[PDB]
Amino acid sequence: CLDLWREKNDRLVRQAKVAQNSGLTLRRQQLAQDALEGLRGLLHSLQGLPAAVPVLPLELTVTCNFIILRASLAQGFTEDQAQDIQRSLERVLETQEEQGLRELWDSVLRASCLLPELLSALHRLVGLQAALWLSADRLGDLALLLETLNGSQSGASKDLLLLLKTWSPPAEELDAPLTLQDAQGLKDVLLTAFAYRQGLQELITGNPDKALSSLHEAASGLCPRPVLVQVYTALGSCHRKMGNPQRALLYLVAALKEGSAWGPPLLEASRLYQQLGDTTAELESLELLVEALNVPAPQFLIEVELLLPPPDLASPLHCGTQSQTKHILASRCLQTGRAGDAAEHYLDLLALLLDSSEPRFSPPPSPPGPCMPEVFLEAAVALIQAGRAQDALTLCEELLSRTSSLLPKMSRLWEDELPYCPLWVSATHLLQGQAWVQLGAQKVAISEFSRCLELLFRATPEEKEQGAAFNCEQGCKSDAALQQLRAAALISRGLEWVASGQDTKALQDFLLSVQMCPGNRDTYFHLLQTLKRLDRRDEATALWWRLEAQTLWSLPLYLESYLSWIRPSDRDAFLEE
Amino acid sequence: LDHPSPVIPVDPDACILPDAALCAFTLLDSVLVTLVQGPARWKMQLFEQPCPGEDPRPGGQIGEVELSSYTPHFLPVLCSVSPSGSSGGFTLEDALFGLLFGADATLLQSPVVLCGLPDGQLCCVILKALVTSRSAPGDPNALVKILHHLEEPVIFIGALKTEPQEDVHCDCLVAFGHHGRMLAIKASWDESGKLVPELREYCLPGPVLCAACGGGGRVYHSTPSDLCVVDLS
Amino acid sequence: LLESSFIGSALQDQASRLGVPVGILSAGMVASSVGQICVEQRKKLSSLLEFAQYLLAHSMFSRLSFCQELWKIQSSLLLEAVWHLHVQGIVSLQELLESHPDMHAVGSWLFRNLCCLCEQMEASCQHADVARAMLSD
Ligand SMILES: [Zn+2]
Repeated sequence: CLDLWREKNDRLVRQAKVAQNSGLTLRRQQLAQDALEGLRGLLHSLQGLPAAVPVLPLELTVTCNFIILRASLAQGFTEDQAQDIQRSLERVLETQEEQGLRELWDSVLRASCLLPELLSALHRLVGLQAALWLSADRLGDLALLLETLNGSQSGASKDLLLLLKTWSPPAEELDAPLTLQDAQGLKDVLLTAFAYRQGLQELITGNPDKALSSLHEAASGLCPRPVLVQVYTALGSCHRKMGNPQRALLYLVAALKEGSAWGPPLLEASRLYQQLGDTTAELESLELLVEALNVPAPQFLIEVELLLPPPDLASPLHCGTQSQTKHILASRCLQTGRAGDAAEHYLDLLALLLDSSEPRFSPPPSPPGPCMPEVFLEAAVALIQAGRAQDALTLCEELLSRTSSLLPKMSRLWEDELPYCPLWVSATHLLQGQAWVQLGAQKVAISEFSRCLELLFRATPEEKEQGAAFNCEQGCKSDAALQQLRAAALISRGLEWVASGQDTKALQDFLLSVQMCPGNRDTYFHLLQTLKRLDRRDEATALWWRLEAQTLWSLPLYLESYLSWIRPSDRDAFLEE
Repeated sequence: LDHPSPVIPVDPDACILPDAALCAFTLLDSVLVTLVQGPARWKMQLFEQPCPGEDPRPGGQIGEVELSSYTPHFLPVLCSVSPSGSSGGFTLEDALFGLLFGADATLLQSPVVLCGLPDGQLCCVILKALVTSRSAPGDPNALVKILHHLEEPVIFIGALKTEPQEDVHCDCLVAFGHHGRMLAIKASWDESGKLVPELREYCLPGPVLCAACGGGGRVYHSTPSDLCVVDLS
Repeated sequence: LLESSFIGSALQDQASRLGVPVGILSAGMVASSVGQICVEQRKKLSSLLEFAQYLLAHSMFSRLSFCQELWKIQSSLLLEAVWHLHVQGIVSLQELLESHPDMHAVGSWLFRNLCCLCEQMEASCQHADVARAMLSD
């Protein structure tokens, strides 16, 4: 009977290995699920008996070859495999000599120290359960288990990597029932995976000193070229944080050469050149990144990939999408002042996003980033600083033509805080307006500044009383974005009052913006220049002393950009006079 | 259906995405949506489906999420809903579409896929906004959101042409329950010069056992006793 | 070079570009970096010499061209530096002095350096230890 059970285990392992080496995307997973049902049925047949000693090292090799092929297909461990380990462990406990896995392991390793001749299978089971606890982020008790496997007098060795190095596999694995992987093949994987995760964690928590050690450890030994890339990239990051640029570059070069997947190196390249101020190459690198992200097999075995965590957003290994990136380029292009470049980039962003109905989805920048209407604004601010103002209007019009159904009906206009309009509307009227300044139309300019101002005061943007949809958390609610957007349109309109020669009305709007946002100084500049034109002394000095008494947190980009656009260079010169 | 005794076995060649753990799935144009049970977390995915008449393939999965919100007889259910301008799903009206999902999906002209969950939670996700990779995992807290929690499981989701005065642009959104809370939803734009949603948690009879929609705000549903209709129009 | 096996591969790359034996470039760059250097001077140097030890272990260092370039510098070079070159087995003091053209110039420089040294030994004991050691060598 155990002849037949072992022949079956061997048969299904040979099937699985044939599938891993050969086949196609279907036939692979077909033969894998065949073998998986086989191992399931055989496990149930073996678990039916009240196990003997000679049935036990077959049952554990089948348990391990079942959990292996389980996690290989699922592309992840789970708690069903923990309960399978528990089943096989209570089966080892009830043969000779219940509560939970930690004490079960302690007792089972005490029983293994009685030398039943299955320790080649026990070390493999420790490999799988250590891997489960590793993917489940249960590093503390893992140390306890491997500490119990080795001497208990090495209990002061809290560090997992020394402890895993000391953990020997026990035998050369003589003719037992066949297996998919050996315990040392699992040990190598455990080492690199644990080292890598510790190093990455140390990096994100700002110890890129300690990180080098752990990551060089991931490099030395079993490291698929794909993981080698990510190691070197993390090193780029660490050296870049230190201050050492050239070593950083070195690692990145190696990553590019070895890699078929060079998203992340160039992102670090970008952040690197950003530290130096090598603006030109920065934008060059991001242009390469775009083209790179244009271009696009799973083994029935436990490789390292399986045990690596998903990168965070804080990591150097988070690389967005083409769309999410091209947005990086244009945003970072636009804080420099390459409006022309910026503009191209933005149109290409917007082309991708809207025109995609037919191809694969190219998505928006995620909701830690700006919201999709904040992107149409960034497009427009770029287009104005180009001087493409007939385009900066086919933007603001397209936008409010799609979202009309949303916009407030402004019948509160007749009935005159209570109604609701989100800051991106009031802002589309701001930039629709400044586009008419570039074109030369005083009338429709002052129109649009007034319409912006009416939806700033005779509506509230913060009516999150009713969670009615999906919505902009960040960029549109900030009390910052309110007080500075008020100031913006008040000055924007004040300049058109100055153009017409109605400098009393201009004084009214400038005086209001001073009460509004006293930490702009663009406001105080325009006001004080008007007072210096008309009635300087007492008013001006009263505001001077205020400024010196007074003496950017999270402003949205299209607004920061707009302020930097309108502000005069001869600002401080005038303010010290 | 061409398909080169009147019984026919399928060969496993006809298998595509042998995911094995998949409970629900729906269809858009050129895009395929599954929704797959795992540990605690259920994950919606999104694959291609080859637009050329080739070998019938999945493609590469475009993206994946975890419906973190759900931790587990009743299968959950999937309905897509495209907005006006842009197929076996439903179209809503621009007012509504903007009302439920927000500007983003309006601006993208992005289909939005409603999952009904055994919990009774009725969750939408914007599809555009779900394209990820190994480098780039989807955050569910961002990316999946939750309309309204019927306390009981879901049976049938649709939408209706109230005020009817093949592609009809509907103005109301329909759920149903097992025990028989319905929830139809509407655009109002009323009493504050501002758009508000019109919720209506009715209470029908019994176990509800299926549903459908017929022309003109008429929902053909079934209890254990009887096949009964409701009018909203 | 002012900042290991990576740095070896970098010099290999430069050598493949310029069609030079890696030894000449390594020695030249090392000598120019020593001239740049001339406490934490000592630590930077120690690390540079560990890397030069790697270069010599991998036979990627021409000692004779190194001596030649060192006698091209001849002005920035302190006695401490050249004693550390000697003690780390990088260059023998013998091979150095038997690779300069002007033997008289070498003599005069050593005279100056040792005359300064024997005053320097009366500054503090911790400097005087290192001074006494290299003086005895
Ligand atoms: Zn926003």
